[PDB]
Parts: sequence; C-alpha cells; structure tokens
Amino acid sequence: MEVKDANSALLSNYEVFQLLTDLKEQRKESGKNKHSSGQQNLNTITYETLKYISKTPCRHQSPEIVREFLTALKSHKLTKAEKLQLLNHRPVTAVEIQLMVEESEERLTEEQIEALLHTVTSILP
Amino acid sequence: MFVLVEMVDTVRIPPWQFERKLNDSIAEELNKKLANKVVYNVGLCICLFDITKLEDAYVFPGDGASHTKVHFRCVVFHPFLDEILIGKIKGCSPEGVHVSLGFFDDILIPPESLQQPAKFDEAEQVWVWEYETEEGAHDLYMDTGEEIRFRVVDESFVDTSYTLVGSISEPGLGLLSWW
Amino acid sequence: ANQKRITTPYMTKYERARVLGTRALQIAMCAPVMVELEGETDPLLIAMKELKARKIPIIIRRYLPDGSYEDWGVDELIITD
Amino acid sequence: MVLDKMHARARGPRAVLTRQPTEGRSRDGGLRLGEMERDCLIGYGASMLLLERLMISSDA
Repeated sequence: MEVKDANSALLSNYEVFQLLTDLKEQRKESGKNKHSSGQQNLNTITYETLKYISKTPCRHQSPEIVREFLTALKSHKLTKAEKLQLLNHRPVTAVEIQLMVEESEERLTEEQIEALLHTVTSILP
Repeated sequence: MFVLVEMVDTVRIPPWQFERKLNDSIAEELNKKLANKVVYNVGLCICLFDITKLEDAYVFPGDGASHTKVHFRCVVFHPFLDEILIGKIKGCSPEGVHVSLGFFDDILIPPESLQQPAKFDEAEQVWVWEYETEEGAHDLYMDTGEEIRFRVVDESFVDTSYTLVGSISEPGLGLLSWW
Repeated sequence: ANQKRITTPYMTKYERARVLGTRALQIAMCAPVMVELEGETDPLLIAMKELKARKIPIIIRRYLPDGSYEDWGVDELIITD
Repeated sequence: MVLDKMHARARGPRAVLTRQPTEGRSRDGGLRLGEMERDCLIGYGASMLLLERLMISSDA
C-alpha cells in the first residue's frame, strides 16, 4: 500500500546477482504444504530473473570484479552510471569497453582504463 | 545497485505462530502481499535483504489478527540510466514489437526504433531487418527473438496495460541487428 | 519506558478481565498454549481454560492522554485479589 | 401464557431495503434495545465489554 523512500541502495552489482541466486534457492524452500497455497510467485520472479541473468555475461565470477570496476573508475571522476553500465554488462573482452561499449574511454583519458581492460581479460569471459 | 525501497504496509500475522520463530515468518508475511501485477509503484513480487526495525505489533482492540507495520527495504528494478543488457524480441504486432530484458515482461518498441529502413512486414507479421548497409538490400529476416543489446529508459504501473520501451538506434554503434 | 510508578501494586479488574479475553482469543485461534497445553481437557468452554493461567507471560501498557506509556508486565505485579 | 410468548432470534443483520436491523417485530420476536435499554447497556463500567457490545450490535 504505502512506501516512504523509493531509492535506498548503492551496492555491489555482481553481489546483488549472486544474492538474487540465493533468493531463488531460498524461495523454493517454502514448498511445504502449509505455506504452499498462499504464496508461490516469488519462485516465478526468482527463476525469470535468474534466466535473464544467465543471458547476461555477468555470471561465472565473483563480486570482486565490482570493487575492481568501482576502484578503477570512481578514482578517475567517472560517475556511478558509467561503472553501473559496465557492471550490468560485465564486458566479455577488453576492447569491448572501448569500442563495443561506449562512455568508458575519456574520463580515464584512455590511460588507466587499460588496467581495467587487463582485469576484464583476466577474469571476465 | 538494485534499488532498496522503504515500505510501510499492514502486516497481518496470524495467531498460528505468536510464540514461534519470528524473523523469517515476518519476511514471509512481507512477501505475502507484494505481488507482481498491482501493489504500488514501484513494486512487483520482490523481497528484502536487511532489517531496519520492527514497530508496534498490536493484536486488535480485542479481535484475532495483528497490527504490525513495516520498516524494511524492497529490492525493486527501477528503470535506471539505460543500463546495457541483452534484449530478446518478445513478440510482434503492427503497432510495435515486444521485447524482453529482465525487469518487466512487455516492452513496446515503435517501428522507427527498429533499424531505420527495417519496417514491420504485416503481410507476415515479421519485423524483417532491412539491413541497408554496404549499399545492399540485405533483408536480415529475423522474426520474434531478434538479437538486440537493449537498454531501457522507463517503467510503468498504472495504465490498463507493465509496459516498457528500450531506446535503440545507438549513434556510436548503429547496427540495431546487434545493438 | 520506566514511567511505572503511579499504579497500585495491582492491575485493575477491567484490564485483567480484558487481557484474559485476549488470551482467550489467542488460545482460541490455534495455539499460544502454555504451561499445561491441554491438561485441562474439556469441550467447548473456550474461556474457562486460560482463566487458569496464573503466569500470563505477556505485557500490557497503560496510559493517559497527557502522559507517557506507563508499562507493566503481567508477571511483575499482584493479581485480582 | 408462556406458549403465546415463545420468541427467539437466530441472527440480525442490517438490511439494504430499509437498512434496519431486526427491530421489534416484522423480522423476529426477541429483544428491542430501545432508549433505556442501550442507556443501561452503555452504563456498565468496563472498557471493552462496551467495545464488544459495539462490535456485535448489528453489523460491523
């Protein structure tokens, strides 16, 4: 019915993804018959969100890449939106960030973004 | 990153578990009536991750149920600053073409938001990609399920129809058959 | 909320009778059942079983519109007598 | 006698036709809490005894 604050989060992206996996694996635990007829669609949203997440390249890996994408961009006047984008795609390759993806080249003056490129190649698929 | 939302709604704790375990039961109660379609904007069949406080857990003047309220955080998918994802074409229609991202279900896409020469061929209900590059009339015949790297701008709750629109035709890349 | 000094070492009869009533509803929905669950085992006398409580682990909080929340645990004070 | 005076009421709702409870006759026999009757009802001295009387009066 009523809500007060509609924006109260700034967290680790891939961490939120794995926590959504945990939410998925926890909702299915409610399969007992007493709490069966009441609420089940949380399973549906968890499964569909996990499916679209599996569509994303954001899997196979840890939230440490989130702190990488923060510490390598917020330290060079990048806004939260640019690193946010780059997290939501989890770039498959390095030159992806430069030419396959945009707004991620000049705020680092194309100099220290190369370090994040090497990190992406090292960990990201 | 996904937005936590402070929420304040009636909580009806049944007397079945007045002495039993509370916290997870409280979470189940919160998930009871926060369903997908219509509860509030923005809210759809979602949950919490951290507690803030639990306020007055009344029963009634003398009646059965309880009068607990909510101080929590609700994990909504607010339409962010056009976060880059993959948008699978959900369906087809003469007015627009449906898309899927992961936030909502229905995502309307007007014709010109497809490739600029690519039109909706209503003679076959296929949004055939008139991929007019390299001077060639390369009709990339791709029906519902076209691969497009979508990023969306808005979310809706009130009208007769959960409908979105992910803005396409990226000037820096083009090639809407991929972007 | 230690504004509990202006009550005689007794709850009033009205409050005690109504808390017995709400415990009746409690033990009459499914179970908060207590020290003896159904040792007193009888047909449809809903009220006359939790009357025999004599412990009553619950809290009640009594006020005044120009005053604060004079709180009281049922345990910490004397009974109907 | 006490056979011409057999009267009792099963339930009383408040209707929509005339929007009345079962007052006096024409709905059942039984009671009619008129002026002095509810005057006594409210004059008890117990809080949610009065609350219960309110919550069970005709409809809630």
